[PDB]
Amino acid sequence: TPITANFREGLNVLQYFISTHGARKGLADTALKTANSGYLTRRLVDVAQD
Amino acid sequence: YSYTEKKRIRKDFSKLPDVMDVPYLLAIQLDSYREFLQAGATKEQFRDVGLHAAFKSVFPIISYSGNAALEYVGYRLGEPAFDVKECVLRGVTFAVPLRVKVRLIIFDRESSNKAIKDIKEQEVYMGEIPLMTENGTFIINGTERVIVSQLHRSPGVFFDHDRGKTHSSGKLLYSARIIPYRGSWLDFEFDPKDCVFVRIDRRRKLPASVLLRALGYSTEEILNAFYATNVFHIKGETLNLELVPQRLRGEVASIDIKDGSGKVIVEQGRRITARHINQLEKAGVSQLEVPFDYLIGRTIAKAIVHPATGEIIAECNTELTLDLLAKVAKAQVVRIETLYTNDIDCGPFISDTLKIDNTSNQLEALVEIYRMMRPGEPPTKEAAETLFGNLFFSAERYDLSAVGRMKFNRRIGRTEIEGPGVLSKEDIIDVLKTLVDIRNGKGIVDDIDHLGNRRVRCVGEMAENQFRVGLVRVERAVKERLSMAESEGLMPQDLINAKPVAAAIKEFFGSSQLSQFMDQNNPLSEITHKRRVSALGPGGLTRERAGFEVRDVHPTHYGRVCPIETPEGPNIGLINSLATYARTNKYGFLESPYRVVKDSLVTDEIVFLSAIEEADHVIAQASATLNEKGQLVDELVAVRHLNEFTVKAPEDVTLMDVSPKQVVSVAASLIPFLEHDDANRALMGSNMQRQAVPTLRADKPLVGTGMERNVARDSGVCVVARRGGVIDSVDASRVVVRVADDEVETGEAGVDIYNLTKYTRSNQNTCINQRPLVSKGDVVARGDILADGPSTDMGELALGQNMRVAFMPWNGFNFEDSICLSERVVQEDRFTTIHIQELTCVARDTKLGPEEITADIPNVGEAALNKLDEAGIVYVGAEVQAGDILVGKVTPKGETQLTPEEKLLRAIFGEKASDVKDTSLRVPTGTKGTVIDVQVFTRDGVERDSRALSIEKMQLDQIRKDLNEEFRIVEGATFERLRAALVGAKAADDALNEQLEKAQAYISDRRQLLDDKFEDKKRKLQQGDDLAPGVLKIVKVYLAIKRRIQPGDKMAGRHGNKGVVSVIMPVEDMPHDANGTPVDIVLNPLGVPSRMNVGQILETHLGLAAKGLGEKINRMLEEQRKVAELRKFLHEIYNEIGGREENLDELGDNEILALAKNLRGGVPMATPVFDGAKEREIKAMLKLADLPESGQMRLFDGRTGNQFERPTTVGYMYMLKLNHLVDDKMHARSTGSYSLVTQQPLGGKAQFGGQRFGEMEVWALEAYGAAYTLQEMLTVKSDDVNGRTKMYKNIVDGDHRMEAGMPESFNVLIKEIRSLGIDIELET
Amino acid sequence: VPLDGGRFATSDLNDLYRRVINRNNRLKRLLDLAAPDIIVRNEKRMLQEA
Repeated sequence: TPITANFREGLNVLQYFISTHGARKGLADTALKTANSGYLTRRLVDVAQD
Repeated sequence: YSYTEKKRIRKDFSKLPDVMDVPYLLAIQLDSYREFLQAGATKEQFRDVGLHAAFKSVFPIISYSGNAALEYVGYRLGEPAFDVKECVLRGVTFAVPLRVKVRLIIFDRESSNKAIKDIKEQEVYMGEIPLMTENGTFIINGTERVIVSQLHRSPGVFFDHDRGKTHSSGKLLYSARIIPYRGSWLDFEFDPKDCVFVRIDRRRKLPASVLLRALGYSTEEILNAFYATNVFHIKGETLNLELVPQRLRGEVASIDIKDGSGKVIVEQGRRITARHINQLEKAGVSQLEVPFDYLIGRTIAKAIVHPATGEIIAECNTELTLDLLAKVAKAQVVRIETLYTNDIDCGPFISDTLKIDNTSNQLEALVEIYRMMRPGEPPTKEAAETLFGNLFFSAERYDLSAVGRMKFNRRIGRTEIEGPGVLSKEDIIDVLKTLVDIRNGKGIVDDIDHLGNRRVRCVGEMAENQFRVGLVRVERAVKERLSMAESEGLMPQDLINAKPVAAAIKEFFGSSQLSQFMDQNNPLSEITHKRRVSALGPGGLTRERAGFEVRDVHPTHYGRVCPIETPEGPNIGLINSLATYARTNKYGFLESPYRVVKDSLVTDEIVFLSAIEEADHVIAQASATLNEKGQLVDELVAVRHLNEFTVKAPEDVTLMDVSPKQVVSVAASLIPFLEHDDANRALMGSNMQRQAVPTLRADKPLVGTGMERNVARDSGVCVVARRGGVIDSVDASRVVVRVADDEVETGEAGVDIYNLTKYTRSNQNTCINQRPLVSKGDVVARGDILADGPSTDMGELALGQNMRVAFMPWNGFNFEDSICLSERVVQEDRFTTIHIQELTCVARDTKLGPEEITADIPNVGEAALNKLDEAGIVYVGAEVQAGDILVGKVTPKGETQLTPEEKLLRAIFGEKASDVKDTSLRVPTGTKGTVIDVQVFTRDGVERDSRALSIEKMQLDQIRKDLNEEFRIVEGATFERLRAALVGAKAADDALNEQLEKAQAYISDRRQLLDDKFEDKKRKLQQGDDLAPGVLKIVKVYLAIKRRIQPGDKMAGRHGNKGVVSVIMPVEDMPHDANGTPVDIVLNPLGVPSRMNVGQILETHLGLAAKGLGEKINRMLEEQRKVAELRKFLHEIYNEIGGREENLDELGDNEILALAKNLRGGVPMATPVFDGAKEREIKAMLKLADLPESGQMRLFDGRTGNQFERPTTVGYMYMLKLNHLVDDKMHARSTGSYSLVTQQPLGGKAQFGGQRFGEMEVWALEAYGAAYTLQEMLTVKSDDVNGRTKMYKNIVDGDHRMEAGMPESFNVLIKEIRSLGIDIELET
Repeated sequence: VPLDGGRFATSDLNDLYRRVINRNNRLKRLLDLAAPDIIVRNEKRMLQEA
C-alpha cells in the first residue's frame, strides 16, 4: 500500500512512520561514505605519485 | 481551571478527545532509583532490586577449614550530611550513611548445636549512597551529573542464520548463541561438513560429542536423544521389518516391499504417494520382507553382544557393513538395535559428529576441555573436574537473572515461568534438540532488532550491579581473615573492610561512559538528556562493530522509541530517545498504552501492551472516523497485524492508540506542523531546539504544540507552589506564602519559604535566574507556578523570540542558508545573552618554600594596586579586563644567575633586586567581564583571613533576617487567632487563661527551635572543607560576560533551517509595507523545494493571524470600549473555529482587563504534532483580522522606492539562537611556544589558535605546480629552530629570502633509528 | 620537565634504560666469583629479556 496523501494535505501518524525507514537509512549512509571515499582516494594517490 | 491559566489562554486546534493525560516525563528515573533505596520500612521488605538483594545472596559465608557464619539482619539509611544548596558550594557529593547489622555466629566445626556464640554488632559508615535529588540529577563533587539508561541484549538464547559466508552453502540457519547474564557463554555452530561443534567463550573448536560426554552421558544415551530407536527381529524370511507408515512418507523406495501374503504395496522404482499411504492403514501390516542391501545405509544404536558367543561383535554407534551381517548371522541375535535415519527429513547431522571425535570415556573428555582453556597445564583428574563443574553448574561465577529464566522458557517451550539460576543438565540438552529442528526446516531464526529481545536498563540496575561486584570483594577479604582468626580475638567491626565498597562507588561516577556531564541550557535539554537511552557502554556494542542492523529503525518502534529523534554524527541509531507515553515493564522491556476495542463500541479501558504480545492483536490508528457512538464508521481503517502496515476491515479492530503524539519524543513534540515536514528535517529540527541559549527577554511563541506547558513543570528550574494559600509577601529574592487552615497541620501552618536562586555558573557557562510572576493578595493552589526559570514565560517554554519575517532574495545576502537581519533586532536587545565564566586559583606547596596567598607582590605597577584590595581579592563589581590580576600569589625562587645584560637594567631603574617571581592569575586574551561573586575556601585548622569573614558574616545575616521574618508572621498569626476567640474587653475566664498560657508556650517552642536552626547553620559555615592534599587555599572568582549578537553568529528556526547572519543592515534598506512596518529577518525561499518543509510556510501564515488579531485587541483598549464588547470579540475567536473552547467562567471586570493586557502582543495558538489545523481554518482566521487570506502582500523597497512586481510572503516566525558564538571560534597566532621532542607549535594554552596541515592538504599543493609553498609550511614555518630565527630577522629587515635548513621532525627519526642498531649514512 | 606543585615527569624510556643498566652491572661484577653453571645460564637470560 502506498502513501496517498502529500506534504501539503498533511501526513498521518502511520504514513509518517513509513517515510522514516528511508530517511534514517539515507542519514546513516552519509556518515559512512565519508570514511570509504576518504579511504579510496588514499590508495589511488599512493600509486600515482612517481 | 487553575490560577496560572487566568493570565494567558492558548487556543488549541485539537479535534480528538483526550482519554489519558500525559504522565510524569521523568517517571523512568524516579521510580527506577526508588527501588534501589527502598525507604519503606515494613516487616517484609520487598526485595526485587537494589542493595537489599545483594545483602541476601552473599550474606552466608562458607569459611574454608573453619566454622564462621555471618547473618545479615538488615540495613538502615542515615540522615544526609548537607542540604542540596550547601553541597553544590562545598562539594560533599551529597553522601548518605550506610549502616548494616551483622550477626557473628561461631561453631566448633562439628555440625552440631553446641558452643554457639551469637554476637550482634551493627557496622556504621559501611558505604556512601549517591542519594539523587528530586529532579533526578546526581551531585558528585559539587557538579551536576545524570545516569542515562542502557539498551542491551536480554539474557537468553538466540538463533542466527548466516548468509552463506562460511563456505557458500546457500542458507544456514543453525547458528545458536546463548548469552547468559553473568559468566562465560556457550555457542553451538555447524561446520560446513555437516558436523555439530560447541564453542566456549574463547577461540577454540570443540566437538559436540565431547559436550555430551563431559555432562555424564555415554555414547548410547546421547545417540538415543538425536534419533529414535527401532525394533527388529529375525523370524520367517530370515528377518522381519517393523513398517511405520509415518517414516516412509516422502521416501523413494528402490526395493520390493510386496510382502503381506500376496498383497503388493510399492513396486521397484515407484514413489510412494498419499494414495499408497492410505493403503497401509486399511491393511494394518507390520512385518515386511526387505533385502539385506537396504540395511547397509542404516547404523546401530548400541553395542550388540550375543550371550552365546561371549564377545562384542558390534560396537555401539557404528555404521553397518557386509561383515557385520556375517557376525550377526552366526550369532543368531534375535534382538537387533539400530537408530532412526531418513534422507527426506530429520537428517542425522549430529550422528556423524559423534563418530568424528574420540570421546570414548567421560573422564577423558573432562581433561580435554580443561586443556583447551589452559594449554600446558597439569593433567590432573581431581583438579580439572572441579573447575568444569563450577563453570555451568555452580552459583559462583555464573548468575542468571530472573529476566533470563523467563525468556529461556518462552523460546524453548517450557511452561515454568520462574526457573533456577544455575543451568541444569536438561536445559543444556534441550538447546541442542531445538537447534537440529530448525536445520531440518521446523522453525525460523530469531531477530536481534526486535524490541522483545532487547532490554532497557535504568539507573537503579547499574548501581546494584556495580555495588555487588564491590561487595563480593569485601566479602572475600573478610572470609580469609575471619576464618584464620578467633571470633573472640577479632572484633565484628574490624572483620569487614569498607575499602572495596567505598572505592567501587567513586569509580562508577568517574570512569564510566554512561555517567556524563549534564548539559544545562534550556529546560528542554534537561528532560531530553535524562530520558535519552543509549546502546553503547559496558556490555554493549561500540560504534564501529555496529554495522547497519543496529543503526536502522524497526517496525516495532511504534510508540516506544522515537524514530525521528536521533543525534546526527558518527553515532546515528545507537542513541535514541524514548517516547512520550513510554513505560518500562516488570522484567525491563518497553510497554506502550493502548485502548480496548470491542465489536460494538470502544470501551474506556486502557491497558499497557508489551512488545512480543502486540503481534496477535490488530492495532488500529489513533485517528479514525467516530460517529459519536464509540464505533468506527470508516469502510477501511489503517491497522497493523504482524509488524506490517495494511488496511483491514473495521470489524477486526481489537486495540486502538491513545494519542497520535505517542510515537514522537518530548523534543520532537515541540515542532508545530510536524506532519507537513520531511523526516530528515524533523531530525535536524529537534537538534536546533536542544542547543538553545536563554535570551535576556523571554517571549512566548505565537504558535505552539500544547506540550510547551507540560514541559516546564516537569523541569526543576520552575518553582511550583507546594501548599496553596494567600501570598503574604513577594520579593525578587524570595516568595513567602501563607498556608490555609484547611490543608495544614495543627502546628506551624504558615511556614513555607521559597528562596529564588540568583545568577549561578551553569555547566555550559550560561546564566540561570528566576523571576517572580505573582503579586501580593492573589490566592494560589497546589501545583501553581509562582516563579519561572530560564527560557520560561508564565509556565510556557520560551526558547527564542519572534519577529517579522519575509521570503525574498535580497541582493544575494541570503545566498544558500545565510540570514539577513535588521537594526531593530540588535537595538531592542532581543538576542543579547549572558555568559558566566568561572576562574579558580589554587595555592600549591612547592618543595622550595611554602607560602600562602599574599596581596603584596614585587615588580608591579601602581595601576594594579588601585584595583586590588589589601587582602588580595578584586572588589565585586569592577570592570575586569585582559591584563588585570585577580589574586596575589607569590612564588619563591633561587639561583637567579643574573646576566651582565640584566645587571645594567637593574641599575638604571634604581629599585632593589627581587628574587620572588609573580605568577598570579590573570584574564586570558580576549576575555572581558564583570565580577559578580567571589568564593573562598580554607582548609581545616588554618587561620581565617580578612576575606573569609566578610562573606561569612553577610550569609548569616541574611539567614537571621529570613528567620526573624518568618518568626514575625507566625507570631502575629497566633495572636490574631487568639484575639478572634474571646469576647471584646468591656470597661469562662479559666479557659481563656489556658489559651494565653498555650500562646506563651507556643512562642517558646518556636524560640527554642530558632536557636537550634541558627546554631547548626553557624556550625556548618565555620566547619572547613576537606580539600585535596597539597593545597592551602582555593579561591574562585566568577566573570559575567554579556555577549551581544554580531555578524557571523549561528541562528536557526524550529524546522531544521540553520543560518549565519551576514550583515546587520540599517532600518531604511529593509523592505516595508504601505503602512511603514519594516521586516526584521529575510530568509531564502529557494530552500523550500530541496529541503521540503511545508510546515515552515504554514507556520508563517498562521503566525500572521496571531499577531494580526493582537493588534485589534490592543487598539480596542485605547478606545475605552465596554467590557461587554470585549467578551464578544473573545467569543468570536475561541468559540468560532473547531477545537477546544473555554469561556464564560471568569470574572467580568477583573479578568477581562487582565487577559486584554496579556494578549496585546499576540494570541498564542496551539497546533498538535498530528492534529493540526487544515488550510481552510488558517484562511478563516485571516478573514477575521481583515487580512488577505492568500497570506501574500506586495512590499515597497526602501532603497529604490519602487514597488515589487510579485507579492511576497510576510509573517511572524519563532527563531532561535544556538551556542556557536564567533568569539570562541576566531583564532589567530603568528609566533608562540613549542614542545621539546618535536619543535611544533602548541595549542590549548592561554594563547593558541592554529590549523593542522593534514596529509590531504599536502596532496592539494602537489596537484598544482607549487613547490616553494609546500616546502615553506613544512620545513621553515615549523620544525626549524635556527630556521625560524633567521627567517624572522629577514622579514623585519625587509628581505624576503628562505634558507634550506633541516626539519626537526627528521632529526628525531635519525636518532631513534640508530639506537636499534641500524646505520644511516645521511651525509654520504 | 617539572610542573606545578614541585612534581616532575619521567618518560617510559628512562625506566627501560635503567633496567638494562643495573642488570648489566650485576653481570659485570659476577665474572670473578666462580659462578656455577646453574646461574651463569639464567643471569644471561635476564639481560636478553631486557
